[PDB]
Amino acid sequence: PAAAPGKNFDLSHWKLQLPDANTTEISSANLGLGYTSQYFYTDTDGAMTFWAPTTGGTTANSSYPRSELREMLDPSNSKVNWGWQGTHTMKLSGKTVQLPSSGKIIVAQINGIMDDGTNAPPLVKAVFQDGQLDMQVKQNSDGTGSDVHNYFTGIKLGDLYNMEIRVTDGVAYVTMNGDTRSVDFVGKDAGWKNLKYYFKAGNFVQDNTSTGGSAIAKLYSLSVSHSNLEHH
Ligand SMILES: O=C(O)C1=CC(O)[C@H](O)[C@H](O[C@H]2[C@H](O)[C@H](O)[C@H](O[C@H]3[C@H](O)[C@H](O)[C@H](O[C@H]4[C@H](O)[C@H](O)[C@H](O)O[C@H]4C(=O)O)O[C@@H]3C(=O)O)O[C@H]2C(=O)O)O1
Repeated sequence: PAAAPGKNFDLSHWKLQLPDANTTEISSANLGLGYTSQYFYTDTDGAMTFWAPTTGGTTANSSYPRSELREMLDPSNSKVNWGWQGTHTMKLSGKTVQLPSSGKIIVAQINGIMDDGTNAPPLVKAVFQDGQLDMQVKQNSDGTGSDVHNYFTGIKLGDLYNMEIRVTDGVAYVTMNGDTRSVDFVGKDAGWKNLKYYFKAGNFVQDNTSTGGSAIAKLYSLSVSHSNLEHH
């Protein structure tokens, strides 16, 4: 059989959040020891693959189920996260294979979090629909209001995509297939300076209906880097 995703990808700085009844989380170490299930597996094309049904368990402050990685700077402490200053970059390649009845899933994020671990709004959501990825960047740190939309069209269900999400000094740069857009979020709302952040990647299903079906998203490559000095 294929190597489990964490015995292939280096997942030593991710934990996995699942859509089972209990919304089980799989630790970095357990991922590295080969955790795999119906929700999380290496497919025949080598992809780390995330499956979640619309009927799945959901986290405390979301109505939607996920099979999704959550960045862990410290694999044993989810309260260790990064800030608006410096350069913080996630790069991935992936594809969305199957959608729920709503036709929408979220395949990558930056989630906000308070210093003490308390939940906060997402800053960036990569929303996939058949034919369109919308890289949404939240305007208000307090979670009110709406998002700035960044549309990348022509990306079909089953198409391989290359993505980057980068924060440098409170500006978000969102890229699909070499097309980069930028949103100055700290410039818009200084309150973002008060929040911390972490990356997410996987399958956050924007459908919780009993008859909604399920979704599958895939990752072929994945990297996160944090730096205090970037070179030309
Ligand atoms: O624009 C929006 O606000 C956005 C659009 C959506 O369609 C969707 O509702 C989205 O959801 C956000 C929101 O912030 C929501 O509260 C939730 O946050 C999660 C978060 O991603 C993460 O999983 C967090 O994990 C916590 C939690 O205590 C878990 O039980 C576990 O122990 O891990 C913790 C940790 O690692 O910090 O849970 C949050 C939660 O639901 O409490 O999802 C957001 C998102 O995924 O974008 O809002």
